[PDB]
Amino acid sequence: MKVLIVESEFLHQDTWVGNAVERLADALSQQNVTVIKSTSFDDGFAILSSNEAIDCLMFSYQMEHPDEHQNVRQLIGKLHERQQNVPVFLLGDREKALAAMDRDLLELVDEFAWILEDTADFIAGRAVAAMTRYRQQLLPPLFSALMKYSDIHEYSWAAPGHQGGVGFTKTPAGRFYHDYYGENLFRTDMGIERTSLGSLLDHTGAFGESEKYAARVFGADRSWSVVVGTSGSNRTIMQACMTDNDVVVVDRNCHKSIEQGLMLTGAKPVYMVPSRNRYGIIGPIYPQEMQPETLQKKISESPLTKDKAGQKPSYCVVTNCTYDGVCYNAKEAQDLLEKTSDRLHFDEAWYGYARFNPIYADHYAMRGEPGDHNGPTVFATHSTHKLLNALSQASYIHVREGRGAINFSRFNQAYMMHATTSPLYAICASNDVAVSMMDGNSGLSLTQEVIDEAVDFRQAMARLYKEFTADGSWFFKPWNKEVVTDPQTGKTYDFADAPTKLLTTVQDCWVMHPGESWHGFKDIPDNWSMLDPIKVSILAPGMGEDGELEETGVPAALVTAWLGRHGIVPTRTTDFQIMFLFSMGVTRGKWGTLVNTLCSFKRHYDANTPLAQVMPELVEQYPDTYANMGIHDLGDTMFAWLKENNPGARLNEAYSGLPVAEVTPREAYNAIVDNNVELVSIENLPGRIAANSVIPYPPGIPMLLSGENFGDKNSPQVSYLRSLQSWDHHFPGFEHETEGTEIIDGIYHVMCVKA
Amino acid sequence: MKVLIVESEFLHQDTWVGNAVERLADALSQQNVTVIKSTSFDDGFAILSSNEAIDCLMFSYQMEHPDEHQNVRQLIGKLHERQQNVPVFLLGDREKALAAMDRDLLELVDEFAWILEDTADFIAGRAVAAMTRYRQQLLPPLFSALMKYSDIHEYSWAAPGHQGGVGFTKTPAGRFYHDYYGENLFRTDMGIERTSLGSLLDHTGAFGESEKYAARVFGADRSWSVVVGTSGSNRTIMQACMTDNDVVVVDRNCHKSIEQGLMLTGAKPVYMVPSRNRYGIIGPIYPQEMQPETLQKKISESPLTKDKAGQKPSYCVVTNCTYDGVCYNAKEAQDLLEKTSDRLHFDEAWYGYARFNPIYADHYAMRGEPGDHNGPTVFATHSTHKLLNALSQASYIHVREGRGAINFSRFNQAYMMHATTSPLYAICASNDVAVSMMDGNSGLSLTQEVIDEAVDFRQAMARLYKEFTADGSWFFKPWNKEVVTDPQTGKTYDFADAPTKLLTTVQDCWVMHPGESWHGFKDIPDNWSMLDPIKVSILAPGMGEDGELEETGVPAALVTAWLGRHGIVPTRTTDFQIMFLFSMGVTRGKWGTLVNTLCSFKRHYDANTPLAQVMPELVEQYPDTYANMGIHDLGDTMFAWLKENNPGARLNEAYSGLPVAEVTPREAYNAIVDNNVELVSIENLPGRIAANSVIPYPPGIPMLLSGENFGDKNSPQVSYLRSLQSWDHHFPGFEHETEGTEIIDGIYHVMCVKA
Amino acid sequence: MKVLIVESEFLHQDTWVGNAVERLADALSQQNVTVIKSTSFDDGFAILSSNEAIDCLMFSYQMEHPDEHQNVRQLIGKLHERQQNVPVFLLGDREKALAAMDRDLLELVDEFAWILEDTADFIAGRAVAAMTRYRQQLLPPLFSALMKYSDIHEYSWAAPGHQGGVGFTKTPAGRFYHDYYGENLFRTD
Amino acid sequence: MKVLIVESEFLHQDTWVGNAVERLADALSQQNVTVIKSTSFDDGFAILSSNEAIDCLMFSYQMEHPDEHQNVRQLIGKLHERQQNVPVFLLGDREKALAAMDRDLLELVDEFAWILEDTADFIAGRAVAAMTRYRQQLLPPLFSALMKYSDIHEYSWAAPGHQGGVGFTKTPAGRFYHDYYGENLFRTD
Ligand SMILES: *Cc1c(COP(=O)(O)O)cnc(C)c1O
Ligand SMILES: *Cc1c(COP(=O)(O)O)cnc(C)c1O
Repeated sequence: MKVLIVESEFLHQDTWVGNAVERLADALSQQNVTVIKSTSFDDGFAILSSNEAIDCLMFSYQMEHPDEHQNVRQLIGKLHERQQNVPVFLLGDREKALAAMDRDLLELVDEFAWILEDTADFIAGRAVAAMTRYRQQLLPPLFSALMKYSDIHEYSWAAPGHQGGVGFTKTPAGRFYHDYYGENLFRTDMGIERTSLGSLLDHTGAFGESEKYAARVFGADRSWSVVVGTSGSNRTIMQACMTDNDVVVVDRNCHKSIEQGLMLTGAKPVYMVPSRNRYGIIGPIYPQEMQPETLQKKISESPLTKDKAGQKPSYCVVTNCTYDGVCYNAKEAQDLLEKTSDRLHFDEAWYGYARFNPIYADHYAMRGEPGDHNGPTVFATHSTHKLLNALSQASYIHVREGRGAINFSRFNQAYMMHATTSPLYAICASNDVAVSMMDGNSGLSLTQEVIDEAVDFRQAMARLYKEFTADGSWFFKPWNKEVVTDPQTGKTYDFADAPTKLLTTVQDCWVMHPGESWHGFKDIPDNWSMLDPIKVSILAPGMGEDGELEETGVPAALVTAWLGRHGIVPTRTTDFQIMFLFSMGVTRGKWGTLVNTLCSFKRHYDANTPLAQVMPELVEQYPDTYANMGIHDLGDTMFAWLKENNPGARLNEAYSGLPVAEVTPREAYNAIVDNNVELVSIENLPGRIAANSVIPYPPGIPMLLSGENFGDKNSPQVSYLRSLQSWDHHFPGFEHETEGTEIIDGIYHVMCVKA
Repeated sequence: MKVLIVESEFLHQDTWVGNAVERLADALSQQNVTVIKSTSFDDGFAILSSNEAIDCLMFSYQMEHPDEHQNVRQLIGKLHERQQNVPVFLLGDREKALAAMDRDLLELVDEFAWILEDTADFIAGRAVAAMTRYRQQLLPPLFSALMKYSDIHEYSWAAPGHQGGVGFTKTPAGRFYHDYYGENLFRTDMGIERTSLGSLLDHTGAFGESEKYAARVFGADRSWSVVVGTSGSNRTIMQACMTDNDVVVVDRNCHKSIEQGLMLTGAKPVYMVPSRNRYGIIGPIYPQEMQPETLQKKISESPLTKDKAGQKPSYCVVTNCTYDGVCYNAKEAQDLLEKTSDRLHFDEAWYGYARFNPIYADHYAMRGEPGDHNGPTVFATHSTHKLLNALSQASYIHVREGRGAINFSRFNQAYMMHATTSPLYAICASNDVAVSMMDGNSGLSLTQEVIDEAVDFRQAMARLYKEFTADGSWFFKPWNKEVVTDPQTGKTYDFADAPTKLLTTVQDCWVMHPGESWHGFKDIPDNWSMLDPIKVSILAPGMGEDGELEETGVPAALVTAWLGRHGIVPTRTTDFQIMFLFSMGVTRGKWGTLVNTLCSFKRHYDANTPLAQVMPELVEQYPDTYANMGIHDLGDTMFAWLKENNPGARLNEAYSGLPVAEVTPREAYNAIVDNNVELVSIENLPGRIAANSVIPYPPGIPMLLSGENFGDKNSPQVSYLRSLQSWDHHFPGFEHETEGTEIIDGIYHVMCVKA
Repeated sequence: MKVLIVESEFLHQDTWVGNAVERLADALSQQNVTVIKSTSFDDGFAILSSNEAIDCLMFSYQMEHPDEHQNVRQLIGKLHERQQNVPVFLLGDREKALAAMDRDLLELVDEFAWILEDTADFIAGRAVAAMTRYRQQLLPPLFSALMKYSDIHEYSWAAPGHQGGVGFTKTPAGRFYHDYYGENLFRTD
Repeated sequence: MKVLIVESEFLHQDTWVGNAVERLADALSQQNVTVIKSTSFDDGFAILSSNEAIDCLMFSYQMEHPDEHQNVRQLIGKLHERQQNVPVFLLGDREKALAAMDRDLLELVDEFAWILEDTADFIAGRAVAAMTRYRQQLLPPLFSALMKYSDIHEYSWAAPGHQGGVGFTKTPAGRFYHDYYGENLFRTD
């Protein structure tokens, strides 16, 4: 038990107050309470801004000057952001406190202690009971149950065989490994223990309680806890939603696990094509692609769906937000899509936090409270380890029940289908805690901080870009709205000059309006998508606002390599874009290290520092290519290549018309099983059918899926692979990653169904 | 760093040796080495029989008396059981040690230190160097890489969002959680870090190195580390092996994950029927059920496979060992089954340790050294968390490549289909450590200890049974051979009287020989199956050797409940059988607690203690049923029920002939997706196609799989459910579990396909 | 939690036995268990004839001499006169103990620890478990229930007015009175 | 690892700044970092004029008075004369530091810590990480490699015969000589 005691600076002159507080702190030590003593409200505010966990706040209070009243409000306000239920003791004057007694006081203060008129032991006893009560309600229901149960549980005569870790201790390596992870991970790793705890696969007991909690917090009718990631989540939903008799509508921006659902169900796919901009960033699917008549036509025209014309699609999937933080107006999206399908699945894997900050209002599935069952059935999936706080593999299926709803009995057969009979309860616990953190005041507080940090980073870089540009020198710039408007005044600000409170709280600062050139999504309708403040792309010069390469530029590839030599690995990297991921796990000011490294890159680029000094692992690993070359020399050679080969346009061509779907993904998968596939060299790809998906980076969405034909000898899909290969060949050490290829002696191969 | 120094008691009279060793110990302390000082070989033996991890052993050695020579061999032999590579320093006499110089001496001793002729610092220095060498080779490849890499890794700008656990610390619940688990779990929870570690899904870098190590240790051509249990391992293998064009042969004793594979692939199944015994325990599939013409016939006559007569099945699976510890002679099983199928899948989920003890020789898939590809392709699956040492969800697919082998490019598409793109590296790390523990001497030592403990518990029980029997009183008895043979003599023993070294090392003692009535598997051929010593079933009295209930009996359900009140949970409980799982995690002598609790049961049973005293929770909850009864009263009532209802006969009838397969399990699963299913009450079950599998406990194997008909009015399956249901109604608190049922107001229901 | 460990004098010549028991006593102390060490059966007898309440008896046992077999019977018999359900640990030799295995041995011994073949921590953990189970069953049902309920009970807005003794503390006489009788009297009232 | 922390005399009135810096000091100690605490720029200037090697400099900064701006330029300029790549942490005010953000600020400051809004452990971890990176680039190529290699090196079976100095210790005169010059001279031979 930790108590924070703030002595008000407005009473230091009344020394007897200090004496009385010391007597109380003494009484608290005697009962084994850890006592933190603060001598000003400001010291207290700062302690409460740290991650210091306390069980009780006590404070003294003169109650005369207006500045103190405010200090009190601020203090208890700060406490209650992330420590919402902590009990507050006023160590006050009876007369003054009772004169001031009203709803506002009681909102602030939970317990009253007349410091100059009571016994220290009495107050301390009351403080211990309050702290006990607080601690008893602190932990979420699954984590709490697992913990309690493991204190009584007999680890013998059942699996797991290690028996709360004892197995590992039996060899030195096992023992070292055991002590490195500590016992509690092993103690809470118990097998199915029902009447005690319940079952994950049955959704009973404390596992059930945890799922109900999750639903209340995330605004779903029902939530399913998953230990196989959003991979297992997506496989589950799709198993439950479609058979090989069904037509389905699939976002071309879909995860591998969406394709896996196709392969596992045998369903008949039609694809919604997303936009893109000059940076190779994938934008939203436009409203036009979601119109019921657009969908009807795709179905009628497609070789996979023709013979099922006019059949109602059983499932529809959209990825929201995208990898680069394009967030759809899901409320608008639902309206169009539900005119086609009764089952809507928004794959929100990177986006579980959205509900808990007003800035995302309307741009996610679980808006407001659930309960209105008139409308379609909606699934949202979260990888809670992505941008909530949880262990890898932790995941949720969130469900709003509507038309075409699927009851527990039916859906749980799909759940079990993709589950394990022996789940690791450490994962489930982290999933339970993930929810706790978003519950009440803290959900807002945690999300606001990520937004705040990302914005400070964004403004800093806008400011620096502006500064450098006035000296006729180049710099990186953030990818976000350039000119912003305060909606109360009518006042306009460039991004750098904007009040940060406007940027961090007003949605309109992020909305992609038509006519704004920054987003680069040509003819996007208004009020359709926004940019997530926390997905911060940074743009190296080289791409012009018209969508053509400039006379000079700085290739991100070289910047990403420089960054890496400092541990820093951006999540994504195009030709000029570099995306940095801000989360609830980031600490304040940490972005300052990004700036420092981008500045040091700039200083070396301009000095043209020999690669032997700045990138020695590159130079000694490829002596011939990079000897006698500086960093600017390499930027230059890399930019020449971009100019000569126009990969951006190659890209766009490869993504404009979908390749012809010859067979379904399942059918194409089955070719593998039938040993009826072979590795085809790049130059032989035209006319061959992909045995697996092909996902180039960039744009990091599928170019082909399994079962699609590469096309004729004029194939843009094959030619885009040609350019990636060429870049790889010309700049060793800077190779692209393409999912679904095999490189043989530097030559690209894809697995294809036999002739 | 830890040194054990054993001062030979044959030199205590030479007090200068003591002085010289103490000068060494001091010098070691100055180099920050922890020194454990032992003053006899016996003390040293004891220390080395604990889980104490030492980095160096040093000992003095008079080298005159045969007893000391023996003590030395015993000491070093003991060290090297579980601490095989620990350096051994002889603190010796130069002249005597060098006169003794031969290969036997150099096998015992790594380093020679002339303790009365050297400087203590020089010896300390060489000891520190040796200990460093030992510690640098100690850890398996992946755990080591993860550990090293987390020390330098940048947790920012990368998912997972918590960044080495930092995110959790920001709310008080989340901090409690973080600190309960400790930071290292979170610090090794990194996302794909490609050039540093490699990838699980790509099988590269440290991950691939770990799999090659696992394959070497486990005798495979190749291993696949899995983070989704054997559930996921199984789905992978089947996904790789079959389409809806294939016939497949399936052990009717199959895990839910096998059915899942059938439902995911759409393949056409035919079943091999396992034997069974008077106790309700499932036995092995007899060789006749695996004969080429037997299977060819099964196919010919099956509704699901009729029109695919004379197709080679593309896969065949057998569960080995069974839940209760029945192990197949996999050598002979393979010989038969390879005549039908080129792919053999042995599901060894409960059986990962078998290769590392001679007692199991020939009764597991990965026998001797891999290399010969003139044979079938064989898969073995291990749930490494089950009876190896590993966190839940950790699993391996071990493969021997033969005819019909699936290469890497093909198999890995099946791998990913069932994977997650975000694996918890904690799980992987424990899978790497499970391998380490089984590598070399320690594999033998660990598995031998489990066998030794289980045999001690068995022998104690056999003795007690014999003693109580001789006294005209009843007792529990172990389910194992009655009479045993020393094959080196021909001498004969009661299990109870047999030398334990015979029972713990000689396989013939566990073999189920034709005619032997202990096992109960009528007309089983010789050299076909054995019992695993470590799966200990205890048998309560009541079932006669002729397979008919006796005149009295103690129902096991009563015993299981009494064990609950002491926090002992058997993994399996039938009518008269109680199974206790022994593993590498159990500590020595722990079985004694089982004997104490079973004894106290007997004591209360014979005294007919009021249920109010000994089962108060039960009396509290159903006061009307268990009012004014003793424990013996209730056992009598339960036994009367068994006599009247004869559940064993119903079990046997329900398992004699397979239910008719109307549709494949996939086709049936699809009926759920179409909303074409309903909850059907017990009496309306005849005529109905089951939409999910039904697994009653006992015998704990599917009575029906998805798509099978319950049968006509006479249906034995339905009558079996009836008596399960009847038991429950008669004995509230002792309810059976049945997977795939729903119980509504006490009436069993099963989801079936609509008529 | 309190353990009495009795080292058989029939084994003082085997110094490694005392070494292994020392590591066990150390491991128990690390778990906040009070350890009483006794170096002979007679000493153990005398301790057990005092009003000394213990939660576990551990003893070593050569199992060779009839005089020792008798000492063991006498020691555990004494334990169980007034401390009937105190769990008993044989810190034993595996082979000799398992050879002697029968109903008489089991009335003497609840738990087996192969003192020369096991990790001290493992044995210590099993003793703590057994001692916890012992203490949970120790107290008769009303006293036990009063004790438990007082630890979670709200002494306010309820008679008696003294409220777990607080009322008495308000004058020096009442306060002297309160401290003299102690809080538990007032708290169970 | 040695950190110098300069507490600007311009903030001594804001006593809460001092409290927060103390929490950071203690967090740094707990990570076994040596903390030199300086309570004025002038004291800071002097320490940096001595031959004191530090792996990180942290300072507070009110950012109002022209005298302080100069103090900061002078302290950091001094640091970087002879300790050029020492990481500098500003223990600063977010609003003010970020209103002042520009190339000039970035030449002075490598790392930003909002001292009144952050956890002491998060800042200490970031400091340790920066000091680790500094030490790894600190030494020149050959002395670095010699130093590293001598640690893993087998002195035996080749020349010099002294084998990292052990030879010298075998007579009293040689051992005197050996301990006089210390072992590293011989180990790098
Ligand atoms: C990562 C991701 C998934 C898969 O989640 P895992 O938790 O990695 O299995 C599914 N959909 C999207 C959009 C993702 O980004
Ligand atoms: C438990 C088990 C499985 C499934 O393994 P999990 O690790 O629980 O996914 C598969 N087959 C058998 C025989 C099993 O016992």
